Formats: sequence, structure tokens, C-alpha cells
Amino acid sequence: RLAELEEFINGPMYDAAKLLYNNVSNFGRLASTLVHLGEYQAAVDGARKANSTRTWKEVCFACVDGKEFRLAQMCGLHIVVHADELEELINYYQDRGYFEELITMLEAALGLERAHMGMFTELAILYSKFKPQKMREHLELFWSRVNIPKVLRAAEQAHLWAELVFLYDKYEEYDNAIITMMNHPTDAWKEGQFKDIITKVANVELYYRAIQFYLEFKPLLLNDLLMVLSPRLDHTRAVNYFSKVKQLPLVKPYLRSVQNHNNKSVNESLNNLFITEEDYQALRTSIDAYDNFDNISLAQRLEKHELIEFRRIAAYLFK
Repeated sequence: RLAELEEFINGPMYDAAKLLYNNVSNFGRLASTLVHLGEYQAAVDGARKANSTRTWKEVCFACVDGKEFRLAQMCGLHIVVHADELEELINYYQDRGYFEELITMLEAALGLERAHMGMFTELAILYSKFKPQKMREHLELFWSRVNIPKVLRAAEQAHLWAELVFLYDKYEEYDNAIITMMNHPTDAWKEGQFKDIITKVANVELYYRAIQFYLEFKPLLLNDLLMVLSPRLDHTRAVNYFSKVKQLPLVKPYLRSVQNHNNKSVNESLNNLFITEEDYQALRTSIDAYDNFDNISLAQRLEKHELIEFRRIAAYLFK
């Protein structure tokens, strides 16, 4: 020990070289041997002085092997910042099965001034398959600083529907956000945002596919939803469906809201309602303001009605 301590340090083996490399100050191997000597905490000092990447990898990895984590962490925050290195560092903490610590480190890295995309993208991914509850609040803050396509394929695989919509939304892949809110309603579906995304949708067919969904599982919301679909909705096609599905009394609010298009199936459909609900004043106005309908059919149908207000209308229709 002191044998070479006062000899090499007098004038111009892991424990001997430890001193040798120490005076020449080749921290590259000073740190390397310190590890190879189980003197971890100090080896992280040599790696600091050595200020080398390939060097922190030797120390960090071994520091891991020795299951020294608070060390392997601060000794790992010097590597994550290096995109070209981020992967091997993760793939290493993975096979050693230390997924818990790997995600505890990245937790801090995020703070680092040199924190990049590859980090946020990788934390999300991990979070999905190891801490789903966090997966949300994470995208909530760093959805902009992450490779979206990869994070999606990662929630798709992790059935995190609520989040999937979030991103599909941000990534402006609206058709997908809707399709998703529609197959996994409990999770994803939210009344308000459905009425905001649906619009952006590209493939209009989804409207008719949504109408059906809302109609079969959410009746009270079908009208307010129809109101937003109006501009691009093929009303004749819409009314036909509701009619075949004998649901026209439910979409009344919508029918009135559209009738002003003097659409036929609309008037005919709308008029049948005023009739079954003995609303003759409303019927009068309808056959007065909008004329696209078969008056003789109506006329004939009404001339047989038991209510005088209607029989009078029939007469008016025939004239």
C-alpha cells in the first residue's frame, strides 16, 4: 500500500494502479478501476473529472450491476441527454428488469436543461406499460415535446383509450379520435368534445355512423348532436333513416331546425308529426311556408280525420 504510495509519489493490481492512475490523473481508468474495486461512490467522482460519455456508461452500468441506484441515477443523468446514447441506457436498465428505477431517473431528467424529445417520448411509452395512471398527466404537459406516432402505437397497445383520443386529437387525426370515442365510450367518450371533434372529421360517413351510435345509446344527446352535423348532413338521407327506424318524434327539434330547406322528406316527415300530435296550427303554417310535399295525399289522408280543424285543412288542400 504505502509501499508504492511513497515510491511513485517520491520521484519521476487494482489497488496499486488506483494510485498510479490517480497521480498521472487519467480519470478515464482511475474511475474504471475504482468501480472494478467496488469503490462506487468515488468511481462516480473519477467519471466526473474524466468528463467522458463512454466513461459514464462504464460507471453507470457497473454502478447498476452493483445495484447502487441513487448513484447510478446521478451517474445516468449525464447520459440520457445524449440522444445517440439514450437507447442503450434504457435497453440496459430493461433487461436487468429495473424498469422501476429507469422511470424514476427519467422522472428527474425531464428537469435537465438539455432534456430532449427522445426522453419525453420514452417516458410516456414506459408509463403506458408500467404506470398508466401517470401516462395521462404526462401527455397533458409534454405532448408537444414527444414523437406522437410512437406514443400512439404505445397506448393503442396499452388500451389507454382516454389518452389515445387526447393525442389523436392533438395530432389532428380527428377521424380516429371519433372512431375511438365510439368503440370505447365508457373510457374515451365525452359529450362536449365529441361535438367539437366530429366537425373536423374528414370522412363525412362518420356522421351517419355517429347519428346511429348516439341514437341507440344516447337519445337525449342526439338532437344537440344533429344540430352540429347539420351543415354537412344529407338531411334527406338523415330523415329517411330516422323514419325507417321509426324515431322521427325524437328528432323533431332538428326537423324544425332544417325544414327551412323546403326539403320533401322533411316536410312530409314533419307534417306527420303535427298530425299525430293534433297540432293543426303548426300544420297549417308548414304547408303554407314550405310547399315541397304531396298535397293530394295529405288532402286525402286529412279529409278522413275526425277533427274539424283538420277536415277543414283537407278542404283547403284540395282547393
